[PDB]
Amino acid sequence: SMEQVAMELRLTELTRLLRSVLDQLQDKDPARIFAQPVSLKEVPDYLDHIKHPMDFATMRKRLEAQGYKNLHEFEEDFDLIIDNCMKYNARDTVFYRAAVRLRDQGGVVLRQARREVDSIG
Repeated sequence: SMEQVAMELRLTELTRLLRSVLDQLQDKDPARIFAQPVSLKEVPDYLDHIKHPMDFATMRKRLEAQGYKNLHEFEEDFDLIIDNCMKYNARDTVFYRAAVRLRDQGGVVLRQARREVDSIG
């Protein structure tokens, strides 16, 4: 149906916007602390601590399968990256401080992305 096609064009346009949001978010992580999943080989207890691991590469895989239906979903995943790190790591660590900085800087990007998703529909 043409209705299905038009919904598909909307998903694709969201996907394009979310890809640019994602690159912008990731540039706020120049150390690449959140680039890849936490290794179970190197933190074998990780899943006893964190129930829903997230990282930028896993978000990117989801994105390219057009697996985000709206911005809320994408923000949930971004928030998990931050929130996992701030629980697993202590305040005085490079990991925790990198999360704080990503959150603060990413907040600006998301503030305007929410306007762009509303605005362009």
